[PDB]
Amino acid sequence: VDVPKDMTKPEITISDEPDTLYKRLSVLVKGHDKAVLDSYEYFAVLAAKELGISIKVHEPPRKIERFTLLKSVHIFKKHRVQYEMRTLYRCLELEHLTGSTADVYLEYIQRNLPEGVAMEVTKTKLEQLPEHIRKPIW
Amino acid sequence: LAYQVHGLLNTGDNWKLIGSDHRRNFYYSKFFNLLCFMEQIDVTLKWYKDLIPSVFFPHSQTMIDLLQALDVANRLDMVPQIWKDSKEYGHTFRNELKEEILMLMARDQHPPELQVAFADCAADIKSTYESQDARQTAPEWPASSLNYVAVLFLRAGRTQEAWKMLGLFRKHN
Amino acid sequence: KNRAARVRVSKGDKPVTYEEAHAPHYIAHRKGWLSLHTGNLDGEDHAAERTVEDVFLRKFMLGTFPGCLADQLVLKRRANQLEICALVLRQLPPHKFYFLVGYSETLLSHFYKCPVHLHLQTVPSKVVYKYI
Amino acid sequence: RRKALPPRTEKMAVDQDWPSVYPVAAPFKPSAVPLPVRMGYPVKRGVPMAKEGNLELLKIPNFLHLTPVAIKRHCEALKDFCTEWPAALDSDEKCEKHFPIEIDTADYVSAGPSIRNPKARVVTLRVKL
Amino acid sequence: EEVVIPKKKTWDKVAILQALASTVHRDSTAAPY
Amino acid sequence: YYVDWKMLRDVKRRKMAYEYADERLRINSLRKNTILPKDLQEVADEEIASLPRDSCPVRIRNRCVMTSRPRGVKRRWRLSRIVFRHLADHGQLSGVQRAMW
Amino acid sequence: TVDFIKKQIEEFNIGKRHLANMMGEDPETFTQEDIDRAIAYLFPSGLFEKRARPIMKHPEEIFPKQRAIQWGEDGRPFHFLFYTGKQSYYSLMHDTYGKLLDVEKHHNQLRAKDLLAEKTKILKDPIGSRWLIKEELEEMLVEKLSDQDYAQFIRLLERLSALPCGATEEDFVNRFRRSIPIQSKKQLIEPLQYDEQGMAFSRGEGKRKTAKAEVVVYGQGSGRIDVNGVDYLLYFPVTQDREQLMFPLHFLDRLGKHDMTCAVSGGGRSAQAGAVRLAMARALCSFVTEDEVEWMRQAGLLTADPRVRERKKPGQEGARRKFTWKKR
Ligand SMILES: [Mg+2]
Ligand SMILES: [Mg+2]
Ligand SMILES: [Mg+2]
Ligand SMILES: [Mg+2]
Repeated sequence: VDVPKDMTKPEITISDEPDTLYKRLSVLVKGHDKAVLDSYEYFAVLAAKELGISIKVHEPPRKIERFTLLKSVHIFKKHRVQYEMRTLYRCLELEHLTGSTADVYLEYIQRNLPEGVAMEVTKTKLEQLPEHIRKPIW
Repeated sequence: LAYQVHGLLNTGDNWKLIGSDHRRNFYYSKFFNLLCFMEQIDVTLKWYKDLIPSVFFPHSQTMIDLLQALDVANRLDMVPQIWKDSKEYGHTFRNELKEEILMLMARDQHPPELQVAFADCAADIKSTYESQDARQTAPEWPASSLNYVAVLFLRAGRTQEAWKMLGLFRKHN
Repeated sequence: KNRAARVRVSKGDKPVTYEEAHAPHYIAHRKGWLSLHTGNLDGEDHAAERTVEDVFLRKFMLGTFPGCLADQLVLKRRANQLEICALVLRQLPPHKFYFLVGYSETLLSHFYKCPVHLHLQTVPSKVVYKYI
Repeated sequence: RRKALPPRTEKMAVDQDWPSVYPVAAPFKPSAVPLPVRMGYPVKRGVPMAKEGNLELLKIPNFLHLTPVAIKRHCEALKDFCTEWPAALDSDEKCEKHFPIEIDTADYVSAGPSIRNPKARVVTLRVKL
Repeated sequence: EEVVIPKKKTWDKVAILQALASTVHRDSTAAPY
Repeated sequence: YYVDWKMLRDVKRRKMAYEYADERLRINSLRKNTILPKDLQEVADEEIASLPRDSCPVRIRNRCVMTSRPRGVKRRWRLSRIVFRHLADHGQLSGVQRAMW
Repeated sequence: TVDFIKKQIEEFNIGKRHLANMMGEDPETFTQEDIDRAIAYLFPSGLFEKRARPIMKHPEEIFPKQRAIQWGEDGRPFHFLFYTGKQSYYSLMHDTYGKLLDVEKHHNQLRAKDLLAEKTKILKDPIGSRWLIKEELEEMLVEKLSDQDYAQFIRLLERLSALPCGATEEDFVNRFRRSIPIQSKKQLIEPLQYDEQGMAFSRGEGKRKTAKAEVVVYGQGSGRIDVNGVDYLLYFPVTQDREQLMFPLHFLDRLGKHDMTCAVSGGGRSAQAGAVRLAMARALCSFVTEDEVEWMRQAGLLTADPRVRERKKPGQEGARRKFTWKKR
């Protein structure tokens, strides 16, 4: 029943600089276990739907790295022990995302990133022609 | 008046100006005691759960005030749970708190369902006396404490347990 | 006969925990990795620095808590912060546990130049999975 | 000597809000999770191990701090820090008409004490002639 | 033109966490952090 | 103390190479270009060979950082083959598992 | 361990309530499937062993079935066969043998009265009935059995089932009956598709030895195949490869009655030729009657080729060849 009344105090100063428009934002998460990435996709999709982003999710093909090492510590080169590192992929595309909405979505996504995965963002910012090109100069 | 003081404390980050630990304990000591009798026990219990033990640990006198509120509110079914929380809150071996609980449970006769609950609590209280940490210096069993425990294990269908209590009166004089 | 990270059968009187009861070929099949970080991904750099830091913590935590450590540490690296999860027996008084927690957090943070989190779970004795 | 207090699971309410218990990402605490969860390969005739003293439930990156109840509460508060995409730029064809230059940039996040990735300096500029 | 570029919103780098901190209150059964 | 005297020698060798890395690069540029006069290139060869012997990139030896095994070392983890198996078989390396296919 | 099961039952119900509370669903319909999808989300374990993943189910389903207490406080066994070691199995044998004598006695009385009102109901072939497996039987009697004991019990049922059958016996027998799933090797005929005034065109998928083939066949054209935008003769100079494409069409005597276009990628000349052959066989099932589709299977057209290149073992020259073995 007893709660801290009005414990919210953030400020959002709306300046005069025009916002940056991103044509399309691509997020590619890579990890070792599918289950973590499967849950992470659900978290990203659920948050994206609530913000109204209309995202699409696809799974790029995986790649497997293998290498071979000797077994014993002396001679015996006919017996090998192999190892394998598996990197599973998952891509989340974002379309028609403004700069202001991009900042909050990415930082909210990045802070909740699990320890066993990492991600790369490819932002396709769009803008008009340069002043020299736009303004007629021969 | 206290709610306006407490309401101000919970606004924004004003809670960081409460003071030190002993000041925080003292601030909630006086405030919680006011919550006992000035308000209905139904809302007092809600504040008891929220404030304790998350914010502060109750003092022995504060437990006495809570017991008084229950007695005035005509509710003795919560007494066994209070004793269980008392041990968790560092009041396992408080002589002042033990006497109050034993007197209240055995003050009046109760239906068998409620009497068994007091008997279970009394047995736990009896075990605490057996394993006091003051036995190294001096173990003391109060005269009142032995009497109420013996009386309690009579009406709960524990006549066999009452027989062992008869010999304690002569052993402790 | 393979001998890598195995405990040999000796009657039925030696307790074995879950980690030690599984052969190394069971990794990623029955038991996970004790440490998780980005360094060993496909196209990620900085994998040797993480490995040497990981080994040091295996030797520091084992020596900071003599005898009271239950089994292997679990190291999680999120952002630039380092989380260390441990199982500790009920050996030292709680005053000493908080001293060592405070000592470990400050020393490692100023040594690796990164924030360190130290989370402890206390158990009465070593957890036994087979034999015993 | 010192004894072990009962876990807070017993005192946990039935209808209490979960996200208040876990505000941030934290490791799986057996006392702090009311859910009885068992994992690990079972014995020949037995059941998987309990949630107390189990390392298998500690290695996993938990998602208790991102419960769907918490996700809606988290995201809704963030809706203040946003601005709408202009409605006139609905079709992708119109985007080319009003903005003929698109620029590709990359940012990389990895676990470690350093963020410097030399692959983050590339810039790809594409223009429709 | 039929397109109006909306004005950007500028906030401090720590205000984003305080927005999430508002949603989560203190826990009744939890010991101090 | 490094694990062996050989490891200590490598640290001195790497340290010396770093100090003379830029100076060697500037002089080596003259030698590797055919547009400069041959007389100047002969003088450059004398100067580049007058530098201390340890300040040579080719003399740097890649060992294991734990046991200093001169060979059988994976370049990615900078670990010997024996030590790498010791860490990987216990599950102490993320994403490393026994290969089965 | 009766009480331990009881404790697990009550806390699992309490635990289920907490899981529904945090998931924000209706606790009255928090089914087990919903529990599994909730657990798989909260604890994302990436492990290949399906049994090693986190689980939270009904303790009756998790804990193995336990034997009940066999004696009272005075030590007297409850059942009358407890001193045979295996009370459950022998009691089942005693009851089963008793039913046979009762049937034999009842049949003997019926023969005396000159009445045969029973019929043999053992034949359950259309339902696909099979007897209990030894593992399944051990989980029904809650007791371990042996191969000799299981065979004797099954043979006794056959004697019971071979006699005239009564209503009570059939219920007793049917508890030991199990139904096999549907067995059939017929393929699913893909219905013909019509698109943009195009009539009778079907699509097929084929794969053989790292080579996938996409074949769409039109039933309204002359005899020609266009692979990758070029004529098939140019694309398959080898006579054998062009024989593979003939094989499906020639088997159905429709060499010139279909116009096809193909798109095959990966592999060598023979891998693609085999892949296109497989794709046509599956794509031509739409235009052909069902009886000849069975003929197609008996000729091996519709079955994928499982032969793929093996790996190279570490320590051997090839997949099977080893280095020269010098004895001395
Ligand atoms: Mg040495
Ligand atoms: Mg030369
Ligand atoms: Mg060399
Ligand atoms: Mg060969």
